[PDB]
Amino acid sequence: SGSWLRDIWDWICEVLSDFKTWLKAKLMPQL
Repeated sequence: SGSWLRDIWDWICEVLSDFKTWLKAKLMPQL
């Protein structure tokens, strides 16, 4: 109950943002 699982996710969500920027910046092997 409350936001115990949401609070811990908020911090993990920010750490995942930079990880996506590294993968989104590259990608497109041929296209």
